[PDB]
Amino acid sequence: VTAFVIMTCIVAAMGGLLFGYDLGISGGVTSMEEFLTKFFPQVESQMKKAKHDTAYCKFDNQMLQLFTSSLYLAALVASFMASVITRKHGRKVSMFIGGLAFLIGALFNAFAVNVSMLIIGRLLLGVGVGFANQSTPVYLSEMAPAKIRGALNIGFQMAITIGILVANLINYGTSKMAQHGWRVSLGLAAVPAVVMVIGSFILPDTPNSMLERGKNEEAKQMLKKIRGADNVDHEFQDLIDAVEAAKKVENPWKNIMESKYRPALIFCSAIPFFQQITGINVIMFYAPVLFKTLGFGDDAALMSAVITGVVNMLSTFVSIYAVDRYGRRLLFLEGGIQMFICQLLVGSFIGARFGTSGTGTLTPATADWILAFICVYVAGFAWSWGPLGWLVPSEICPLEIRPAGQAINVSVNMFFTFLIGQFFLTMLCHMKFGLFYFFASMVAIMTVFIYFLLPETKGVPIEEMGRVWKQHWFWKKYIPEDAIIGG
Ligand SMILES: CCCCCCCC/C=C\CCCCCCCC(=O)OC[C@H](O)CO
Ligand SMILES: CCCCCCCC/C=C\CCCCCCCC(=O)OC[C@H](O)CO
Ligand SMILES: CCCCCCCC/C=C\CCCCCCCC(=O)OC[C@H](O)CO
Ligand SMILES: CCCCCCCC/C=C\CCCCCCCC(=O)OC[C@H](O)CO
Ligand SMILES: OC[C@H]1O[C@@H](O)[C@H](O)[C@@H](O)[C@@H]1O
Repeated sequence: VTAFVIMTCIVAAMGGLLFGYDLGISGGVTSMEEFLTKFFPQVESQMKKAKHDTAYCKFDNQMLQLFTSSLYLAALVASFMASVITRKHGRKVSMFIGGLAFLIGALFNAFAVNVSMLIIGRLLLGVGVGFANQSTPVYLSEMAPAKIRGALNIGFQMAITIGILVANLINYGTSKMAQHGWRVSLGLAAVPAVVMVIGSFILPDTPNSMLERGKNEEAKQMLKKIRGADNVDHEFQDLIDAVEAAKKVENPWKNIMESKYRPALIFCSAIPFFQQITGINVIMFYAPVLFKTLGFGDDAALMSAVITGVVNMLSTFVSIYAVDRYGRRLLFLEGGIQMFICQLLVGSFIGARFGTSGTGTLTPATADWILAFICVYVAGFAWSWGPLGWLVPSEICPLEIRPAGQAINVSVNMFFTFLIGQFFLTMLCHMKFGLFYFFASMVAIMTVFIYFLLPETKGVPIEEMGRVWKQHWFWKKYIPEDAIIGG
C-alpha cells in the first residue's frame, strides 16, 4: 500500500461522479417548468397548476419512454464496445472515452435549443456511462493491493453517491434562478467529465492490462511503483500466469460460455439484475412523490431527496470500512436483512396509517417516519448491493473475460435500471405502497441466493480468485485445477 496507488485509485474512482450526477440531476430538472415548456409542452400543460403532481410521473407515454430509455440503451451498447477497447487498448482508454462522451453530451444538453440536441446529449451521456462504468471498476480492482481492493474499488460507488447528492444540491440552487436554471444543472455535468478526461491522461494503466498487451517491462516497473517495492516477483508471477492463459483467448465473447467461466458469468449476470430489483431507484423517489401529493411543495420534496442523499453517501463508509476486514458476505447479508425489514415496515406502516387515521390524509409526522424508514433501507443498500454491485463482478473474472464480464454487468444493469424504473413509475406516482412488499420478496430471494452461492472474495489477489470458486461447495465442479493461479 503506497500513497501513489491510493491517489491513483481516488482519481480513477471519480469516474463514478458521472453516472451519479446524472442519477441525481434528472428528477429536479424535469420538475423545472422552464425546461418542460421548452422541450415537453405536453407535460408542461399537465403540470400547470398541478400542485400535487410530480413532473417525471408524466413521462409514461411511448415517445417519452423512448427519450428516457435512450440513455440506458446507449449505455448498454457502449458497454459492449468498451469491453473490446478496454482489453485491446487498456482500461485508461475506455475511461478517457467515457469522460469525453459525457463531456460532449453535457454541452449538447446545456446549450440545447431543441429536443434534437437533448436527444443527442442524452445518448452521449449514455455512451459516457457505458464506457466509464465498464472500465473504472476493472481499473480499481486490478490497481488496488489485494488486501484493500474492496475499499478502493468502492471509491467508485462513493463517487456515485457524491454525484447524486451534489446534483440534488445543484438543483436546489438552480431552481432559484430567474431563468436558465436547467442549463446550469445539465451543464455542470461537464465539470466531473473534464476531471475524468484529464485524469485518464495522467493515470497509469494497470500492470495486468499492460502485460496482456505485451508491455512486459513497463508492466513490471508499474507494479513495483504502485506496490512501492523492488521485489514484486510473487505478484508479478500471478500476472505472468494470468497473461499466459489470457493470450490463448482471442475472442472472450466466444469463450465466456465455457464451463470454467460459469460462476463468473452467472454472477456478472445476476448481480446487476438483483441490484436493481432491490427497488432502489423506485423507493428513492417514494418520499419525494409522497411529500408533493401531501401539499408540501417542490422544495420539501427536493429536501427529502437531499436528506436521503446524505444518508446514501455517508452509509457508503460502512462498506469501505468493513468490506476487506469482515468480507463481502457479511455486507450482503446484513444489508439484505435490513432492507427487507425496512420494506416490510414501510409497507405495513403506510397500510396501517390509513386504517387508523379517519381523515384519509397522512400527517406530516407520518410522512417523516416514512422517510425515516426509507432512509434506513437506503443505508442498507448503500453498504451492500450498491457498492458490491460494482465491486464483485470486477473481482471474480479471469483476466481474459474480465472486461467482458464487467460489460455484462453494466449492460444488464442499465437494462434493468430502465425496465424496473419505468415499470413501477405508475405505482410510484399513485402511491401504491404494495410495491414495498414486492421488492421485499425480491430482496429475500437475492439474499438467499448470496447466502448459498457467493464465496467470500476478500483479500484474495485478483488473478488467484479461481482458488475461491474451487473451494465452494457448488461451484467447485466448474473450476479445473490447471486453471488456478497461485495457491
Ligand atoms: C453506441 C451509441 C448508442 C447506440 C444506441 C442508440 C439508442 C437510440 C435510442 C433512442 C433515441 C431516440 C429517442 C427519441 C426521443 C423522442 C422524444 C420526443 O418525441 O419528445 C418530444 C415530445 O414527445 C413532445 O414535445
Ligand atoms: C467532436 C464534436 C465536438 C463537439 C463539442 C461539444 C459542442 C457541441 C454542443 C453544443 C452546440 C454548440 C453551438 C451553440 C449554438 C447551438 C445552436 C445550434 O447549433 O442550432 C442548430 C440546431 O440544428 C437548431 O436548428
Ligand atoms: C478542472 C475543471 C474544469 C471545469 C470546466 C467546466 C466547463 C463547463 C462549465 C459550465 C457549463 C454550465 C453552464 C452553462 C449555462 C449556459 C446558460 C446560458 O447560456 O444562459 C444565458 C442565456 O443563454 C442568455 O441568452
Ligand atoms: C426463497 C425466498 C422466498 C421469498 C418469499 C417472500 C417472503 C415475503 C416477502 C414479502 C412480503 C409479501 C407480502 C406480505 C404482505 C401481504 C399482505 C398485504 O399486503 O396486506 C395488505 C395490508 O393492508 C397490509 O399493508
Ligand atoms: O447510490 C444509489 C446508486 O447506487 C448504484 O450502485 C446503483 O447502480 C444505482 O442504480 C443507484 O442509483
